[PDB]
Amino acid sequence: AVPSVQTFGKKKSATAVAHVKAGKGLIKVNGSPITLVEPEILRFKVYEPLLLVGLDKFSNIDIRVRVTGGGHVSQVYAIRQAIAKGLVAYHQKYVDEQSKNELKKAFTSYDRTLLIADSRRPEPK
Amino acid sequence: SLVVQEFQHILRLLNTNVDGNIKIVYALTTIKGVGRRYSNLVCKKADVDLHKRAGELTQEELERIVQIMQNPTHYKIPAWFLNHTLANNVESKLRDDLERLKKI
Amino acid sequence: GLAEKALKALILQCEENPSLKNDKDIHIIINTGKKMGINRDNIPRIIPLTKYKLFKPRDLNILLITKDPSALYRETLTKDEHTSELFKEIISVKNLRRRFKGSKLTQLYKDFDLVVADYRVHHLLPEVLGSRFYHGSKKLPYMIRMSKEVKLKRQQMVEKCDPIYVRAQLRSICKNTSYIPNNDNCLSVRVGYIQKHSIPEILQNIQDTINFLTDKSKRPQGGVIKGGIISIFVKTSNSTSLPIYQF
Amino acid sequence: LDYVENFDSPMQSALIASSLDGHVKVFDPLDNFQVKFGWKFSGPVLSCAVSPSTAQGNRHLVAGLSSGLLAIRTKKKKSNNFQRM
Amino acid sequence: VKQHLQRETQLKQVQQRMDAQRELLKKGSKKKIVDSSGKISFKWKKQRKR
Amino acid sequence: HDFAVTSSTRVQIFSSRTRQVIKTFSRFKDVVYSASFRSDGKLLCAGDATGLVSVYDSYNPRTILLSINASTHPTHVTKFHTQDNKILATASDDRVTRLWDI
Amino acid sequence: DYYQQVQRGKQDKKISR
Amino acid sequence: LEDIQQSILKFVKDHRYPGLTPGLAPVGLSDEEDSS
Amino acid sequence: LREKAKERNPDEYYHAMHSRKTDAKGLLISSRHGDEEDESLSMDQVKLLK
RNA sequence: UGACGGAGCCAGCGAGUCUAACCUUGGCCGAGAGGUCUUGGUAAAAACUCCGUCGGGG
Repeated sequence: AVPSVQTFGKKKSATAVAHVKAGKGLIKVNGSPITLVEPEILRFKVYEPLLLVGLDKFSNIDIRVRVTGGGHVSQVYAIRQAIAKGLVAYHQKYVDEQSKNELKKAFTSYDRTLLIADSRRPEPK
Repeated sequence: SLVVQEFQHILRLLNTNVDGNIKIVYALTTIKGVGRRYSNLVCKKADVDLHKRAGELTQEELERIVQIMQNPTHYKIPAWFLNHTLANNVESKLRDDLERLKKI
Repeated sequence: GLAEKALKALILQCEENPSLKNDKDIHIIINTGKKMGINRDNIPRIIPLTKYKLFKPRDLNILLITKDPSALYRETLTKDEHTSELFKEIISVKNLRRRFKGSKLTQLYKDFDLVVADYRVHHLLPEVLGSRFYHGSKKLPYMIRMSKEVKLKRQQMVEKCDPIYVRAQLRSICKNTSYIPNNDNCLSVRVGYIQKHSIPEILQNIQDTINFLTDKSKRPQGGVIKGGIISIFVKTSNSTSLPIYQF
Repeated sequence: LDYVENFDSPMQSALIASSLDGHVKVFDPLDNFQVKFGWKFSGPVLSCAVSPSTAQGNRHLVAGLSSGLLAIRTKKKKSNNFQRM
Repeated sequence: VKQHLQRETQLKQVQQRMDAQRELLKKGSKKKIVDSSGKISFKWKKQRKR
Repeated sequence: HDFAVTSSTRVQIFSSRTRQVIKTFSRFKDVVYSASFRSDGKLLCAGDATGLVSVYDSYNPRTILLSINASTHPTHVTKFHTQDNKILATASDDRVTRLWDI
Repeated sequence: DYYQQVQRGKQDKKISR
Repeated sequence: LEDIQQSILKFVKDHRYPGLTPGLAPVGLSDEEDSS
Repeated sequence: LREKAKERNPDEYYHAMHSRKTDAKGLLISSRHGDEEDESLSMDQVKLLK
């Protein structure tokens, strides 16, 4: 078999499915490498978890994300949510609990919205 | 200790005055009517630099360009380079017809 | 004698009537004996004229519709000194669709004079072109082979272009005229402008066209008249019929 | 007038000048500013410039002439089973 | 007779390609060589089968 | 790897790799006199003859970054400093040389 | 005096039918 | 029979678009070369 | 069908979920083969069939 | 508070054998009704990102 884990990410009407499995350290998004994200200013908005926790933890696994729906900004936000959740779920199942918990501390102390979405539901007064 | 060169203001061409401190193609577009690609083709038919301002381009090539732009059929130029009664009747008719309906 | 007298009469009456003065072209309506078989596509087959040219690429406004990438096509055709003065506009099909609609489409119909399409998008053309361009056979789009290449089965085709070839194609397609295959015995062919030439040129054109149409060889493009030609009428767009060669 | 220093050369410092005759002449400040070379461009030569000291590519010498003429003169510049075996 | 010959030739070539694909199934250490004309062939490692 | 050359109403950035004109500054209304790069690479200044200098970045003719109106006489020479890099110095036919701080 | 003639011929054909 | 015995004893088209063979223009050398 | 889709109750567990598979877009998938076994051959029966 | 020309890239509702003009030039067939051919003119994803160009109205 091969270790693998699937996770999801959502802004408004965008869906991001990420499969993280063991391998050689390569990230792809929607059939393209991660270094071709098209809004082109928000590429670092996609790079956020990679540089927050470093490049070794990514250097030993393969990530494959595919996104549909939404628009430009919502698709960038769905990508980064799926990547972060997939990383921490892999580190829990196939790597150890301490590394998982320290990743959650890093991700949360930067930006909680890498992990848990905030669905902007109305509020009637 | 002297150096020496090789100027004129707004010039007139076919009842139209054209300035000097802009490039030749925009000069020929300020000529009334003709287009940018036509000006490009006239300039590169005259075989000149396209960046020169109209203060340059001395009178012999100037008259050459005027001759080409005035006689295009001698220079193989392609043809894509050239450039109440019933209201009163219906008012009266519809008025008096619907007036008759209004009376009846 | 009868044909020449008919041309004099139509030219005079064309000068007389106002709408006759507004339409400026000449067609001949030929009626054959038997019916043609080929169901009417919109691929204008052109007929070779051997004596007098009719129009020039130096006279007609030209649009060229290429394939999707369009980059090497437009840069080569605009750059390489044989076609820079030729095409009024180069456009792609995705650009045409994403650019023109409705009133803009009729603006194109009233603006351009002759459109030529890449033969592998000629079939896909009519929806994007509109219901206006396909009215009769005035502004019917032609096909031109872009690259002088051939495609074999299970074989990749190389993309290319050459301006000498496309220029020779356009010069032929302007030197001679065209027709359209039908199913009735009554077909048309536009022959000549009312002023760009005279009566001997027109009569010679008539003879060369009827000869090529009754010719048995070149049957992919010339052998299409079935049976003896019954009669040949002449008209403009707003005149009546004038008869020639009743039997 | 132009001056270049500590570059890939048998001559450490090159002081070059340009003098309205085509003549561009190159001196060195170590042998008391004697001429070491000189080119001739036809028209009256106005400006000259040699490429800077850290060029590390093909070096250039540019002379601009009152006839409207730029003159550029440039010094130019198997398998893994088998390898493991 | 000419048609007979053409049909038999086409069947011989079909059976040759089929037998090549059958040989790629048994055992051994195949090496997938590409002829620089662009056509695939296979070459087995020099080892005595038993 | 690049060198600017002045002309009449024209500055041209040429390249050392292929010796072809890479860029053109031609937004001048009169005869431009001096086109000198900064000592840091990024920003070049061009003194015109109407009387103003125009300082904007190389590799971007679109963005006039700053326009210093000097004396109404033509400014011939416009230099940047060598040690410091925020002080420009320009002369003119006004027979004065002014040190601007950009 | 030929265009009117052929127009009259067409009209006589139709009214004769 | 000679050709058949030998065998025994041993233009423009497109395969996917049909209309090219009617719709092509008969290119001519005169208006290919000459300058009008 | 829309009222069923409303009242689905997303905790239902039938045992056939270990044999059926659902397309990632959302529709069902179905073997055009009828059986449960004829999805793809094995090497021995490929050898026989060749 | 831009316009022009290429390139790139992103949605959600929508699904009844039902979805769609007009007049006109003439030819041929038909006893008609009409059929068919022909000709001409009038009506119904964007913003976004990148690169190149430009610099007061009939």
